[PDB]
Amino acid sequence: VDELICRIKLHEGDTEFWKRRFL
Amino acid sequence: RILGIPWGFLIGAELTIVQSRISLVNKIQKVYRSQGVQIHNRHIEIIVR
Repeated sequence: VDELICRIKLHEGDTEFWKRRFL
Repeated sequence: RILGIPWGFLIGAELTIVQSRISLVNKIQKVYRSQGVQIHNRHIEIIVR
């Protein structure tokens, strides 16, 4: 179960990622 | 739910505020223009700011 939790990624501070999702 | 930190709040506030300003000025100018009263948008924009 915790193995499946380990695939969830946080993107805090990643401006380039948020720019892609803004587009 | 879509954007992260200082982007969900920042962009969300910009969208709400820009939309509110457009509708507020239009609503106010709709009242005066139906009565034939001409006022420059400058004065209304100062209040709505």
